[PDB]
Amino acid sequence: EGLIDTAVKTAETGYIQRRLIKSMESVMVKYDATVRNSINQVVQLRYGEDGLAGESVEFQNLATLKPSNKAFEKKFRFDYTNERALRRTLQEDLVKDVLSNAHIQNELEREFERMREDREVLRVIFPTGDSKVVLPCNLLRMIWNAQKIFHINPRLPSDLHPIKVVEGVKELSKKLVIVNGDDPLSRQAQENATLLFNIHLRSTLCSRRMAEEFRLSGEAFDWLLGEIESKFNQAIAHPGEMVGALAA
Amino acid sequence: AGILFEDIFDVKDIDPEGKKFDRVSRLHCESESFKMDLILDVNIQIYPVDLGDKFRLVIASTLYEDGTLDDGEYNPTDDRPSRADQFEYVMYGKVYRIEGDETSTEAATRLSAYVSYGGLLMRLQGDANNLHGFEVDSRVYLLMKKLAF
Amino acid sequence: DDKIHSRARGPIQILNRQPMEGRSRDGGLRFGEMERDCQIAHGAAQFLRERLFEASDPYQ
Amino acid sequence: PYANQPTVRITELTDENVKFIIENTDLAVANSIRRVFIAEVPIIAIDWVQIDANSSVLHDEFIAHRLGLIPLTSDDIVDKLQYSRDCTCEEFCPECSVEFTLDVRCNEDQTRHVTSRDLISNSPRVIPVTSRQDDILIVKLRKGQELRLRAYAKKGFGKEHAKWNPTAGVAFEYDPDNALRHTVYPKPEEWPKSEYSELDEDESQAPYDPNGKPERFYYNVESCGSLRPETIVLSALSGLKKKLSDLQTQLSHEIQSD
Amino acid sequence: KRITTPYMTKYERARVLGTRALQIAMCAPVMVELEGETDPLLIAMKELKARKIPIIIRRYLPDGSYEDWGVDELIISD
Amino acid sequence: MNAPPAFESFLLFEGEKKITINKDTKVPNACLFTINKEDHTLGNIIKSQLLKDPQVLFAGYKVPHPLEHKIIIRVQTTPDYSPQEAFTNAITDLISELSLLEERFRVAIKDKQEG
Amino acid sequence: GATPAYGAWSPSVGSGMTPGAAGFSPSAASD
Amino acid sequence: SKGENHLTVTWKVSDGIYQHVDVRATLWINSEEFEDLDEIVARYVQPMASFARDLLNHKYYQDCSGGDRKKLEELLIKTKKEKPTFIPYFICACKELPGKFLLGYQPRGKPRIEYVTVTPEGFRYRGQIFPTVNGLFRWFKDHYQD
Amino acid sequence: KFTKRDVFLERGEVMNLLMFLSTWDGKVPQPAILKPRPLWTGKQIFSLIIPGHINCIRTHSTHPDDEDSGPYKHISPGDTKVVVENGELIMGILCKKSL
RNA sequence: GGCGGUUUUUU
Ligand SMILES: [Zn+2]
Repeated sequence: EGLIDTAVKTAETGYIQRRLIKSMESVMVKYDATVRNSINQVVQLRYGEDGLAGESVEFQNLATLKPSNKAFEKKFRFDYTNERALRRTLQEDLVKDVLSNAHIQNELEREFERMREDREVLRVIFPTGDSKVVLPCNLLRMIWNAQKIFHINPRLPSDLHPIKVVEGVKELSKKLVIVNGDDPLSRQAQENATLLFNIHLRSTLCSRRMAEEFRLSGEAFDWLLGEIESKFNQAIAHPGEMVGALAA
Repeated sequence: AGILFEDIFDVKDIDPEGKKFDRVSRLHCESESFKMDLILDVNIQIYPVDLGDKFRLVIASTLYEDGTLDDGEYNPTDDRPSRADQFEYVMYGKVYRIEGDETSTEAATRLSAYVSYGGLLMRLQGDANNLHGFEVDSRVYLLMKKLAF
Repeated sequence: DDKIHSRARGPIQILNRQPMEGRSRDGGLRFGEMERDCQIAHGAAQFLRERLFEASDPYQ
Repeated sequence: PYANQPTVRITELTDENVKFIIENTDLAVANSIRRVFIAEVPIIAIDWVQIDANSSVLHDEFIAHRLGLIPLTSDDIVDKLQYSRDCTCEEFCPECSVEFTLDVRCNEDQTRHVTSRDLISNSPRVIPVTSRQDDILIVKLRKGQELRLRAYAKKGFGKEHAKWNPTAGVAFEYDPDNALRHTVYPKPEEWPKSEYSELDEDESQAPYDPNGKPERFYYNVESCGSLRPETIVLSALSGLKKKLSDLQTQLSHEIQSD
Repeated sequence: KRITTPYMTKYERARVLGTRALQIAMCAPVMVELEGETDPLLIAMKELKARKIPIIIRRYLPDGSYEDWGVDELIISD
Repeated sequence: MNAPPAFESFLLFEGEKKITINKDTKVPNACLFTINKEDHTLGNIIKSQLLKDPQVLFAGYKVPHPLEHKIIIRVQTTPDYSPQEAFTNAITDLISELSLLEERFRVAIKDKQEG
Repeated sequence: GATPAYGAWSPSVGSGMTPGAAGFSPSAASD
Repeated sequence: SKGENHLTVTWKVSDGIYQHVDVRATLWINSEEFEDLDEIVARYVQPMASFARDLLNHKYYQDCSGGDRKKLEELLIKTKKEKPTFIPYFICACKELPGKFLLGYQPRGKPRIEYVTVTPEGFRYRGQIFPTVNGLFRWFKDHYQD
Repeated sequence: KFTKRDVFLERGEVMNLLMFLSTWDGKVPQPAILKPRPLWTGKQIFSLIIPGHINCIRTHSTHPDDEDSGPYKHISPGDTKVVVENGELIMGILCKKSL
């Protein structure tokens, strides 16, 4: 029985694969960053609904997904009121700043509102609560490499102001582009394409997390941002790739 | 000096969960002064040990008395003094974890240093006072000699 | 020894001026449609054309 | 920072095999001497056959193969003859080769057994193992068949071909009682005791010895018939020494040129 | 007003290396000092690293337009 | 059809050198000796002899490929001791040891033969 | 070749900082 | 000897330091040189070499053993403490960098080296070409305070 | 079997294995057991094979799931939980899950 | 300078 099954499988899968390849042997990514067939008919505005190659993608987890409201609040809020904990994490030249300056407090409140919004988006997007998702850069491994390189020593108070992390993440999101163009439609498409990745990036690099679990320094965080942007640009799909034959 | 730690320990239990390998076993030892737990993995073959045995364990950052901080490389052709001359079992590892009971307000009061001697693991749990010379990512030595008492 | 075979512009057929077939007739290996699809996936159009034209049956 | 002082003790000396023990040596040197016994050992053997008429039933190359496998004594001829490759003449000169002739023909009704005895050698000492036990059967001929050929045997070693392999079966054993633990027995009680095991019948294997080096290498060299066993040992030691001497000379020239 | 990606795709890089190696094999003036090599492919790779290949790539778009990039203008991947 | 002959495992070819020396640049006092047309017989013993020598920090032989008749012996001694002389002394002491062993074996055999 | 460009090389200028005071020698006339 | 057609002219940059120039080291000229090859020198190479050698007319020029950077560096870092009020400057020629001249001085309390290039029109310093040879040296003494 | 915790090598074996390493820096690592005799470890020798400063964690096949919850999380009795840091094997045995 | 078919084998 096993031998007969193997023979029929080898006889049918051959014709199946032949048809699958002849159906899409012409599809390819054009220089306009869009998948089209031989008739220039758009099949995907962006390859894989993202515009990224399937080689530089690894499995990761969405930290802000399936949390308990209270757990999420206490973990992604960065309390700027517990002066004892603020001294324990940051340095004295930053605790007084985060206490006095109210602009920083408003910025962190706005960041938490944006974090809550992204969590709701993930919940309405990924029903059933599935944290395992494929994304380009493995931010956890990158943070680990940065720690092991710069010798962070998670124990001493780090020197990284939350405003610095917030502005760095914002600048990094502005840099990573897929749909080049200041047009309203261009910006809308760019945001919709890199939505999940930016959500995951923000969820990983958070003020409270970066100040509690990672303890990265300024130079370490700068190197982390550089590495992330470089890896994302490298994972960008190369125009002129027979995505059709690859999928077949 | 470089003596990151030095203390006498006594053996009280070996491989409580059954001996897994054939040349290595767990040494659940307890201090005598500092009151500290020790979960060391030694080579039972070349350096056999039984229950009730006491050994003077000295975790150091270098084997030289003057303390020159060696770069870290196998150089047997060395006539310099060595602290290993009065120890029977020496191993070179790198502390890979330092857990502690920290909180969000008051500092930690109890630490636990996990070091790996190229395969053999040793956990040294105790107070957060005598474990100041232990830092993550750092080479250390074991240096243990059995006491005749 | 009964299976080893090579080629470097050996004999050509009469109908379609392409290499022969078979080790005895001193023929070349067949570049199957599956190999064509593999090369397409790689994206080596130059190599693909060289295999299906240059080292197959050049003609004007 | 120098070599060691090895000792030797023979336990059995016979005309077919020799058992000895080498003490105060290294495992690498012991294994090297063993491999030299098995391969690099000069010895004579048929190598260049010329058949003029073979009406036997076997093949024409079958005869040459069998003639090459037939041994030939070379107790005091291999040290005198030179390699035909390094010869300074043309054609197999008697100074670097021995000649053999075979001319048989089955006339009677009974089948013939062309054995090694038919190999009439031109030299007196270089002859197949038939001095002092039947002979090596080459082929069988029936009435009306024949075989005429002449062969030349040269000097060679096992590294070239198995015909120049004098040592039939070299048995080499070190540390009978698994003391150094070079072999871990999952169940020592299930393994027998070695022939040279000094351990009693109660204990399965000797205990562990950390500061223990491999010593006391027992060899049992069994000669095929060409060279005597002690002769094989001496020739192997001489060959290994010559290889080391040539390597040292080449190294000195290379150092001087640089 | 060029909108194509500023990186060199692997296909373009491989084709440019092969073409430059062929031009070099046909006896052509190099654009870099040779340290002591004779393989035209290696010379083309060195020229790419030095950013001196006298070639501009004409990338066509689906509409029909085309953008001309320069090996020394766009960033190289590898 | 492509089987190599049987003499290319020991006989030297016109142009090939028996032994070649190459100084390494990664660490001081390190030399690799490439020997052509040899096997483990003429390599394991030299490695063991070099190990016995205390001034040799490192000594190990390898075969780049079984089909290829060639070995590489990397040696590294103290800065006040060169690998060339290390190799020379190793081979010399090994030759002396083999000669002594041969003499002892010969006398043992001549004694065993009715003595 | 072993005789490449020399004058075509772009003379790179170095940068630096030195909040120093003015206390050097004056200037001379061109005559 | 590198290729064909073109020609190489070797001239003296100063006392010891020479320089080669290949004509299309790249030196551009007119096409009439084929009739009187004397012009490539009588109008470019010789005037450029004379401009380069004009430094010999000033006593502030020296050899420094073929323009040893280490010698100038040690001298400059020693004189800073031997005679702070009399810090000298030097102009030398390098043997490992034809067509250039090392102008050694102390911009600040740190070591640094600077070079000046010669051109057909004259010299080149800080990216500006000068038609004369003395104009650049007179402009340096005034604009070296940057 | 080479990356197990009970794997010890002598200087001779270590220096012989180092011969087959095309990316060896040329320096011999400090043995995991200096006295009473220099004994390297299988994991210590394999660390030199990992290029660069790679960081990763993996689980071994015969890894009991009821271990991370209880104690001995970062110190597995069965030598599981491969934790490579700075391109150096520390804990755990290699298998298909890691290679 | 040579063809079509069938069969048998191998991954
Ligand atoms: Zn002869």
